[PDB]
Parts: sequence; structure tokens; C-alpha cells
Amino acid sequence: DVTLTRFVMEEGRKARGTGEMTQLLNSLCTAVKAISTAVRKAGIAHLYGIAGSTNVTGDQVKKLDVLSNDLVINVLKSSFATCVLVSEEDKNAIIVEPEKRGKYVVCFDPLDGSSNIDCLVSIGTIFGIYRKNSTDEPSEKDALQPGRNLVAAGYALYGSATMLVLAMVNGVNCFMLDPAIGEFILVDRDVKIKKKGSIYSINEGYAKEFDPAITEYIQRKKFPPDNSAPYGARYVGSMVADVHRTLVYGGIFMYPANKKSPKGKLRLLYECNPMAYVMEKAGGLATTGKEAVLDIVPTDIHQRAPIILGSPEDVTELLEIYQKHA
Amino acid sequence: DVTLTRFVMEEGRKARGTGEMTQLLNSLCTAVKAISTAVRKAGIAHLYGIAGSTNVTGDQVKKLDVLSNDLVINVLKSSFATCVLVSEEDKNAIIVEPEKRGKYVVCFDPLDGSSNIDCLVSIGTIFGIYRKNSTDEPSEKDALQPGRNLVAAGYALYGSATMLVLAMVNGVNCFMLDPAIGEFILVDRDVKIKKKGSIYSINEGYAKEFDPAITEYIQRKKFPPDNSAPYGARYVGSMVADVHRTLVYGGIFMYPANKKSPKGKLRLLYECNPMAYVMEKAGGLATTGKEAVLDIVPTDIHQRAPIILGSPEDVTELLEIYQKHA
Amino acid sequence: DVTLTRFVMEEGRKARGTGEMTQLLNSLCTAVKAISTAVRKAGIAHLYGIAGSTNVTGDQVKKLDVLSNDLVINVLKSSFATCVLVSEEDKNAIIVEPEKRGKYVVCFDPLDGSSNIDCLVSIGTIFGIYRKNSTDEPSEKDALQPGRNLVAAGYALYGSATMLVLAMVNGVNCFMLDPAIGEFILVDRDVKIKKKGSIYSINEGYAKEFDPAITEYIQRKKFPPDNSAPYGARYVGSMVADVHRTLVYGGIFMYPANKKSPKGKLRLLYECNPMAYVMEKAGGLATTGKEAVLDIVPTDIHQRAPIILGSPEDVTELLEIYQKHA
Amino acid sequence: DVTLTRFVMEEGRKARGTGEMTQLLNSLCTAVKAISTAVRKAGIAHLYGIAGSTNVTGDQVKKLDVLSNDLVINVLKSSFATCVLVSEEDKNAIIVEPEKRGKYVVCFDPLDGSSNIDCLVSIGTIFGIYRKNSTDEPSEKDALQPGRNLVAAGYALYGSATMLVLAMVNGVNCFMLDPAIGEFILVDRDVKIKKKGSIYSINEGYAKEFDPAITEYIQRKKFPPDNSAPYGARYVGSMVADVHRTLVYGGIFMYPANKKSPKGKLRLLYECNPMAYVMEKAGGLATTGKEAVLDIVPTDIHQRAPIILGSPEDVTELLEIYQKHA
Ligand SMILES: O=P(O)(O)OC[C@H]1O[C@](O)(CO)[C@@H](O)[C@@H]1O
Ligand SMILES: O=P(O)(O)OC[C@H]1O[C@](O)(CO)[C@@H](O)[C@@H]1O
Ligand SMILES: O=P(O)(O)OC[C@H]1O[C@](O)(CO)[C@@H](O)[C@@H]1O
Ligand SMILES: O=P(O)(O)OC[C@H]1O[C@](O)(CO)[C@@H](O)[C@@H]1O
Ligand SMILES: [Zn+2]
Ligand SMILES: [Zn+2]
Ligand SMILES: [Zn+2]
Ligand SMILES: [Zn+2]
Ligand SMILES: [Zn+2]
Ligand SMILES: [Zn+2]
Ligand SMILES: [Zn+2]
Ligand SMILES: [Zn+2]
Ligand SMILES: [Zn+2]
Ligand SMILES: [Zn+2]
Ligand SMILES: [Zn+2]
Ligand SMILES: [Zn+2]
Repeated sequence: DVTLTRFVMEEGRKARGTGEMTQLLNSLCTAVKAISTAVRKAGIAHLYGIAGSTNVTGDQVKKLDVLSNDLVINVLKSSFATCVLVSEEDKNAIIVEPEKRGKYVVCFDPLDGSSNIDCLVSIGTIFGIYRKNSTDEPSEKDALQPGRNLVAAGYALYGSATMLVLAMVNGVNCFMLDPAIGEFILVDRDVKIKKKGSIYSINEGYAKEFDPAITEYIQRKKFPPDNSAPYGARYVGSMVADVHRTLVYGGIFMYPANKKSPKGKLRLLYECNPMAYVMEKAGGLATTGKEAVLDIVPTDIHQRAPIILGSPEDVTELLEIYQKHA
Repeated sequence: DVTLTRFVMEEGRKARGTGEMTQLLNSLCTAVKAISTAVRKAGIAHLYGIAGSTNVTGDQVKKLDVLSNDLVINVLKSSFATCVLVSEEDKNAIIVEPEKRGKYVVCFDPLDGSSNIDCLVSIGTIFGIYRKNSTDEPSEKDALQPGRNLVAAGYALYGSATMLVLAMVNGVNCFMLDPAIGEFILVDRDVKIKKKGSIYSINEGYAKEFDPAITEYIQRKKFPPDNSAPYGARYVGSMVADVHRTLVYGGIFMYPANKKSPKGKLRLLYECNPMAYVMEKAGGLATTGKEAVLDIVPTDIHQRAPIILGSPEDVTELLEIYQKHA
Repeated sequence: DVTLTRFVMEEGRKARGTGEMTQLLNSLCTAVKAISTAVRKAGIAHLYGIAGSTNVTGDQVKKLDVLSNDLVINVLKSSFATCVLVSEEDKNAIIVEPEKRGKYVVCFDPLDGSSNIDCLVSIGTIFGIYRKNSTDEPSEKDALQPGRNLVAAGYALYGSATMLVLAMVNGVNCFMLDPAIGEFILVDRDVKIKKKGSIYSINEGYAKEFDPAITEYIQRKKFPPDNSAPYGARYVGSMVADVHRTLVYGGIFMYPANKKSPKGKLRLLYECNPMAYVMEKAGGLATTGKEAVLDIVPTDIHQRAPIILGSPEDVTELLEIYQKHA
Repeated sequence: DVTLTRFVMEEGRKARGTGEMTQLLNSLCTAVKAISTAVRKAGIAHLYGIAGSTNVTGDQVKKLDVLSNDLVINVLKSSFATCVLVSEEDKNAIIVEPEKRGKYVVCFDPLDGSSNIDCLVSIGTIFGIYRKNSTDEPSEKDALQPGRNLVAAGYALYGSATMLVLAMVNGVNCFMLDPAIGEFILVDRDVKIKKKGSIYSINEGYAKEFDPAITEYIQRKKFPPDNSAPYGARYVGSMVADVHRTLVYGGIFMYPANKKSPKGKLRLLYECNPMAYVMEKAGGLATTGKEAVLDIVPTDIHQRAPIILGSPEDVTELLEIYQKHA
């Protein structure tokens, strides 16, 4: 009975605001619905395949990457609530024209889970929202803030159902898209992650490159020293999907640094920070294995960061291993 | 431009038939669309949660399990094309009333991927269709046929998009549900799996219970003896999703027997056989590690069977390991 | 709980048939759903406007006319149940290719209510189905049968909701399109028109050209000689809409001959006959004012015919006036 | 490419506002989408039939009347933009609770075209928005303002497609609901009615009770004194549908006073004023036959008013007749 718009408006009225966050989120929701509709019939629309370009990270851009990126950029611009936009698919930050300029800075991953698009596995959209602090003209530097400065973050999950997970200062709430009326309805309030889970999520195909800590941790999940039941393994392959499951089922999700990648694979501004924020607001933890993800001060809008997140007791157990090896 | 109905009708006209297979599939498609619609808004409809019962396999029945089961049973009965139905959610085979009795026997998994329902990860519906051979009245024995006797098999995948994958004697074809008109449109014709993939899919949380062959194979995927790139790992957790990815991306999917489960976990009649059939029609292989899944003569409608399937070169590599250890 | 497919299949099984009528109707339903979806968002799709051509009747062809015509022609051809097609938008009858040739002849109005398209008023699709009687090759003559030879007829109404009204030998049934699953669900069984209504439907803008009978009848509806309540007037402007209301509310619908049009405006094969058939199966009447519409033997596939239809007592009252003036 | 939200926000930013009008309209749009979805499948949902009550006007309340009323009342309350609500289905004005109280007063007809619901003919929702002028606590008197005080007005038309027609100080714009993404998209900008049309819309079943002016006018439309082509007649029966057609095709719509009804049938606050406002903003006229509808100062929230509206030359022609008879 409660839409995302209604929820955000009331929450914003309690925080004494102008209403552009509601404007920003309402706009973001429109793009998310458009992306969801395209995704649900991508094959019919011939939306699978490459776009013929590579982004800064080196990823081969896909058709849905371009569509989603264009949709998000346009709705945020027209929202009159943003001034600086950072996207995985754009080399440099996008500065909104003076006329439609707002007070928020948005970092987003238009379409997360690239490798899972063609096999119809869950994909999504990730976003992190900051308030412009500076007084000078808007620039890329405005997006180089540590995650702990986020005022809102979340993601749209295009899975069996489309879910918009939104985290703000007071907590995390899940809204499900009702395809019939095109509205996101609140379905899970003040979500909190279990203190300890029973699922570990990591691509073990990188075993040869894992550091001693990750290696020891995985071995521990498979062969509990206390004869407890081994953890079950789950790795969908799309960060949004694995992280969402971690949030609602508990457990741990890992994309750590490895011999070949000092800073892991996932991008700090639009993948790691948003999810770290959602996790901490849900009572979970998010670390690189040596420091809290949200405390990292970025120097590159496309910089990568190792990330280990989920239930506090699980993340802590891994942190102790990193400490032990240090 | 080609619907599943049109495809099946023409293919059936070439095989000189009465048309009940088209009737059966048309009916199945209606249930699949109903399940898809419910799944896409399950949270809004309060469809997440347990049903308050356990099936023969011992699974805790979920709300979507009951809904999907009822929908499939009703449409198949009214199809006038079936005589015996076997469902994961029903203790004994369902014998269709004389009046609406057809010539086909259908084994199905109304909702596959139970553990993934609540976290919105891909789930689906699996089916295997047989032609009644006996001349006597229809009974459970009519469903106890080896998979190689299947005349049609496939699955509906409720992922980022809803796909109906259908395999018949001539090959495998993928049809995507167009939400706007409620029709499955052909999007992938005569699908063939790659001879060798680069993804292995298995729940490694069972490492402590794996046999020496599975153990050696996994280690080989992580540390290629020829210094080739290690395989990537993917395990969505829903058989339909992992198998579909295996079909379109290549690679291998495994749910082998282990120290605790002599016959693995997956069910032969409505999970293993249908997927084994799809795989073989796509040029892939499906084995228990010691024998072809489709050649097993079942004695229990709910019996389990180990299953290793996917690209022929990958499955063969594992088979050689089993042989080596034998 | 009962789909149109299920209804037609069972009704056909009682009539001992091959099943192509079910095939024909299933195919027609697919086109109807496609037309409905396009219509519901025609403005967004830029589907309003002229096509740049005029048909035999002299109507200015519209974009939706072409789209609907193409959809209906293609699905009927691929149905494998038709041999001759007659459309308002095609100069000559369309002979189905030998390979996909069936036993039925279909006369249809792909999009009825042309003048109401742009103002978003109800429009629809009308069809009449005949069984080929001849033994020789299929030709236009096969469509020149009197309406009383119809085996099925009806219409799709794209109004506040999309309804498929189907009339066959046993009666008239209404099925509503469920947008969520793309299936027509039975909502009104064995529909029967009221013996006498209280609504008269006619374009009175033609008053100057009406014959004495129509003139006297209208005056009688406005000034009842028995001081009864005057009839209410309703004229949506789309035959499908006015006729549907006549069916479910009772009353009379008129598009009579006039000084300028000896045979009225509406077309016999794809407008008048189908509606006359629906009406008679519902216990209503359909006359030109001098003879039953269904008994007219056509000589032109695009010939026009005056038509007065609806509740038997109302139509009879008008018939007596025509008789009185004769 | 432009949504109603985007349009209203920009238009409001030009008028220097707080943004609650955008909030109000966004909220209204949500209710309209919910009503549209229910209407499009009303038969399936068993939404046809009476509710078991009668409103102040004496109308037999229908199921869709209650549903639509509840939806509109709830979204407007939660909008935080209204203080007083007037509905056809509510005996007295509804005063919004202090906490969610806004500055606007809204008069609405939750579901217009009652008699057309069951025959699936076009129906809709009509609304008129005023700014609270008083300084004292909100009361029914706040809704008793002349229509010329309206700041916004329009209607949702649930016809072949769902259209939201919005009129504000700068003009009239049409937005069509895209069922796929649940967003109203601008499809007709700055709509202007033709100076003179060729369609007259009135229920001639009331001929016995019409005044001499209406009687002479109709006769003139049928028998032009200058031998011009007679006007065509159209009377859908739902004010929203007939008025919309009048807007986009031109012509005249009439529901005048008659011997039995001194003030006609239509209600001033939620039917006549909104449509009169839309008409005048489109360059049309709206009169009772003796005075402009928008200048009437209401004394009863449910008072009726005669209404004649449409193309200026047509309305003027009728006005001259009223003058001539006066
Ligand atoms: O194939 P890998 O190396 O496990 O990478 C998977 C990761 O790639 C991403 O698609 C980012 O490129 C994430 O969504 C996902 O977590
Ligand atoms: O959690 P586990 O043991 O990996 O089981 C996963 C399997 O369970 C199933 O849901 C069957 O119960 C399959 O769909 C899936 O492959
Ligand atoms: O405008 P007129 O002459 O009343 O014609 C209306 C008729 O035109 C049609 O569109 C056929 O051309 C019918 O659907 C409708 O009954
Ligand atoms: O049946 P009548 O008297 O022509 O009334 C029709 C009018 O009734 C209404 O439904 C209002 O009650 C309007 O929408 C429509 O214009
Ligand atoms: Zn990427
Ligand atoms: Zn990503
Ligand atoms: Zn991305
Ligand atoms: Zn189960
Ligand atoms: Zn299963
Ligand atoms: Zn199951
Ligand atoms: Zn025409
Ligand atoms: Zn027509
Ligand atoms: Zn037509
Ligand atoms: Zn009413
Ligand atoms: Zn009304
Ligand atoms: Zn009303």
C-alpha cells in the first residue's frame, strides 16, 4: 500500500528537505522501470549483443549497457536534483547543465552483471548518492568522496521479480515493482542482515591467485574445524544478485584482491561503495580485508577496490584471518 | 515473428500427428505465463513463504510451489493430451480422468530453485514428455520410462526474462515470453552447445563429501596442468538457471553423488532426464559419472540421480577421471 | 478459470471435429492481443494517422487499419485452418497457399470504428467464419455465402477492457483479455439479449435522408404514444461498440438505407453478417428492414447492407412500421 | 520522451512554486494507473455490479465507483498537497488531517460514465484543482469557488488507450499511459480546439423535454438552412469520452437543462467546471446557455449545472438561439 515515492517523501519531510531527493529517486525509478521492461523482453527487442566499444575499465560494452546508461543519465538530468554524474560507461564525470542542476552527485552502474545478460541470469543497476559539499562549480572532484559521505544508495535487481533496494540514514527498505501499475511497492521494511549466515559467495576459479587469507577462509567454510555443517556455496555472477541474497539470507560475498589484481575487480564508486552502504545500514560489514570500504578516499572515479561484505560475524571471521596473516 | 504454437504445429505436421502435442504445449505455456506473472510480483502478492507441508523428497513446500503445481496440473488435465502426470509436489502419479485423457505422460518440476525464491534469484519449471506405450489402463508405471524415450522436454526459466526452452527430436529452440501480448516468440533456433566451455558449475560447499574424481576435476579447473586459463566458476543455485547458462555459454554443470548421497540430490524423472534430453539434443552430454542419465530405467517416480552435463569435451574429461579412479 | 482455447476445444470435441476451428480461433486471438496492445499505446507508438491509401469502400485507410490487417492475415494463414480470406482492406479475396490451406473461409473487418480511432473511443475487430462447401479450388465465390451459413462469428472489442465475443451454433460467450497473462478468460456464458430494451442507437445526423419508417420509429422512441418513458439514445460511432452494448443492455442499433444510400453503409460480409449472427444466437434479430440479413446471398465481397438489430420486440416494432409504409 | 511528471515540474518551476502541484499530480497519476489496470480487467476481477448504496445525486453506486473513489482519496491524502477533497461519491467534503494537509482543494469524479461501465464503453476520472484562498481552517466552503478560480483541471480517459488530459494556465496537454512502464507520456502539446466542428453530441432521447433553443439547434444541425452538410451525431454516453472527442475533433457537446431538470444533470464542481476549464484553455467555450459555467458561484458541492461546450463558433451559434428565444 506504500509506494517508494510516498516513503521517500515522508522520510524527507522528517529530515526537513526541499524535496529533490524525492525528485531524484522518482526519476531514477522511471529509468529503472524502463530498463526492467526492456530486460524482460530483451531477446524479442534484439537487445543482446555488443555495442562495439570498451569502457575505461576495459569491459566490452553491451547493448543493454548503452540503453540503461542513456536512460539513467537522461532521467537524472531532467530530475533537477543532480549536478555531477559518474557512470561506469562514461570516461569522465558528466556535469549537468546549469539550468537543470541540482545539489546531488550520483555515481551509478547502469547495468551490473554484464557476463550474465545473455544467459538471462539476474542483472541490475547500482547507485550511490552524495550531497555536493563544495561551493565552487561542479566537477569530477565532487564525486571523489569516501562512501561514508553517502546520503542514499541502493540498487534495482532485475531478477525473478524487479526489486528496488534503498538505503538511507535510517535504514534499508525493499520495494517491488508492480508490473501492472508501474509502481514500486514497499515489501520489506527496515531490513537487517543476520549476524551470521551459512552461505559463502566467491568465484573460486581464481583459487590459483587468492591470497593466503581468502584461501584459508574458504577451506574453513568447507571443512569447519568444529565439525559444524559446511557453508553452502552460491555465486550467481552478478554482484547485485549475490549481494541481494547476502542481504536477505545472510552470509558473505567476496571479490577480494588477488595476485593479478591488487585492488580486486569491482569498482569503488558505483559498485563497492553503494553495496557497502546498504550493508552497513542493514547491520552488516564491508571491508577490503584491511580497511572499511566506506572510508576509502577515492582518487579515480573508476578505481577498483577489493570487497568482502555480509553478516558481521562472517566478515569479522575473515578479517581475523587477514590480521593473523599480517 | 514465430510463436511457440506455430513452431510446434508445423513441426508436428511434419511428423504426421493428431495435434495433441501442440495442445499439450499450448496448455503448458498458459500455466507458464501464469507462473511468470505471479513470480514477477510475488512479493506484492504475498507469495513468499512456506506452505506448511513437506514432499516425498523431504523439501519444505513453498507457496509458489503449490501455486505452480496447481496451475500445471489443471492446464495439462484440460489439455486433453495427457493420461499420467508426475510432479515433484505429488506423492503418487496423477491419473487423468477418462474423459480428458490423452496419449502423453508428463513428468514435471512445477517450480525449480526453491532455495532461490526468496532472494529473487532465477527459478523455473521443468518438464519431460513421454508417449504412453502400454495398452492397458494408465498407471504410475507409465512414467517409469528411461529418459531416452522422451519425445519432448524443456523448461521455463523465470530469469531476467522468461524463456521457454523446448527440445524435441529435431533439436532445441528457445522462445521468449513477450509480456505485452502473452506469447512465446522464437528467439534462438536449433541451439547447439559449444564443444568445450570455460565455466564449471557446482556447489563446492560439499567438498568434504565429494568423491576423488569430482575433487580432481575441480582442482584441474582451478590449476590447469597445461597453464591454460583456469575456468570461471558460476553456481546460481537453481538447476534451471545453471543448466540454461551451460546450454548457451557452454561449460559443465555438476550435482554428483557424494559420501552422503549415493544418488545425488536432483530427481531423475522431472529434473535430470528433461535436462539430459535438452543437453543431448543440443549436442551435449549428461552422465551420472558412470552411465548416461537418459538410459537409466527408473523404479521410483521420485528417485534421485547424480548428474554431470554440458559441453561434450568437458563432460568427457570428467568421465575419463571417473574411469581412471575406477 | 476457463480460457477461450479450452472452451472452443471442448465445444469442438462435442461436435466431433479435427480441431482446426480451435487452431483458427487460437490464431485469431493472438492477432487480437497484438492489436489490443498496439491500440492501448497507439499514441506512444505513433500509430494514429492515415496510411496513404483508400480501400474499395472508399474509406481513407489508417495506420491501425494496415497493422491490424497484416496481423490478422498472417495469423490466419499460419493457422493451417483457412483457404479464403476476405478483408475490408483488401480489394480481392486472399487465397491461402496450398501448403497452409485449411477448410475455413474467413471474412473480417481488421479494425472497426475508423472515425473513432483518434479520439480514443472504442474500436474493434469483426469476423465471420464459413466452412468451404465447394470441392473445386478455393476462390472468392467461397466467401459469397449467405450469413446463415456461418459456423462461427464474433468480434474483439477494444474498449475500457478488451473483450472477445464469440458466437457459434450453441450460443454466444464473452471472454475478457487478461493483460497480465495474455489469455482470454470466459466471463459471460450463454449470453442472451433482453426481449425489449430502452436504448436506440442511430446517427440522427442523417435525419434529412431517413425513410418514413425510420423517421416514425425515432419519433416514437422520443414521444411514446402510451406515455411510457422515452428511450435513451446512445451512438458511440463504432459498430462493434454500439452492437456490443445492444447485446448486453438490450435495445436497438440502426444503420438503415437512406435516400443517399440504397444499401446503407455497413458491409455485409464482415460487418453486418457477423453481428447479425451474434444477435440471432443471442435471441435477437437482424434485418435490413425488409429481409433477414443472414439470408441475403451476396454477389460482391464488399457489398453494403442496411442493418437494424437488437432486442426482438424492438426490431419487430420497427419491422411493423416498414410493413405499414409498404 | 517527456513524462507528465517532468512536464508539470518544469511548468511549475517557471511559475515559481514549492512543488506540491507536481506532488499532487504525481499522486493522482498513481491512482489513475491503478484504476486503469482494474478497468482493463474488471470482468476478470469481478468488478462489475452495484456496491449497494446511492450517493447524494441519487446514482446507484457501482463497484468501480468505490474502488476508484478509495484510490483517489488515499493518494491525494498521502500527497501532502491537499486540504479539502470533494467527490461525487462522498456526501460531504473530506478534510485532510493536519499532518498531511496541503494547500490545494480537489474536486473529483472518481469514475465518470457509470451507465457505460458494464458494456465496456469508455469511462474516466475527472478532476478540478483549486488553491485554498482563506486563512482559516479548511472546510467545505473552500471547495465552493467559481470554476474561473481553477489552477489545474483535467481527466483520465479509459478508452481504447488511457489518456490523461491536463489543463493549466498556459494550456492543455495530453499524456498517454504507457502500460509497459506505467508512465504518462506527452503525446499532444498545447492542444487547441477547432473553431467550428461538424459533430453534435446530445442524448436526443430527451427531445420531449428540451427547451425551444436546443430543439431549434438540433433541427438546424440536421437540416442546415444553407444546404451545407448536416452535422454527424455522436453520443458515447460518458461525459469524459464525448468531451474528449469534442476537444480533439471539434464540434459541440450538450447536456442542457430541460423541462424536468432546471439545472441539467451533470455536476458543477467535478464534471462541468473541470471540462469547462479544459475547453476554455483549448480555445473553446462552455456555457449553461445563459452564463459561462466557470463564472457560476456554487452553493452546493453537489449542485448540477446545464452545460454546452466545444468549438467557439458552434457554442456561439447555440447561444444566439437562446438569446433569440429570450
Ligand atoms: O566473472 P567474475 O570475475 O567472477 O566477475 C563477476 C563480477 O563482474 C561484474 O559483472 C562486474 O564486471 C559483477 O557484477 C560481478 O560480481
Ligand atoms: O543447495 P544445493 O545443495 O546446491 O542444491 C541446489 C539444487 O536444489 C534444487 O533447488 C533442487 O532442490 C535445484 O534447483 C538446485 O540445483
Ligand atoms: O459516421 P457514421 O456514418 O455514423 O458511420 C459510423 C459507422 O462507420 C463505421 O466505422 C464503418 O465505416 C462503423 O464502425 C460505424 O458504425
Ligand atoms: O444517460 P444520460 O441522461 O444521457 O446521461 C449521460 C451522462 O451521465 C453521466 O454518467 C453522469 O451521471 C455522464 O458521464 C454522462 O454524460
Ligand atoms: Zn562492465
Ligand atoms: Zn557492475
Ligand atoms: Zn555495469
Ligand atoms: Zn523441491
Ligand atoms: Zn527442481
Ligand atoms: Zn520444484
Ligand atoms: Zn473502413
Ligand atoms: Zn467496420
Ligand atoms: Zn474496418
Ligand atoms: Zn454517478
Ligand atoms: Zn461523472
Ligand atoms: Zn462518477
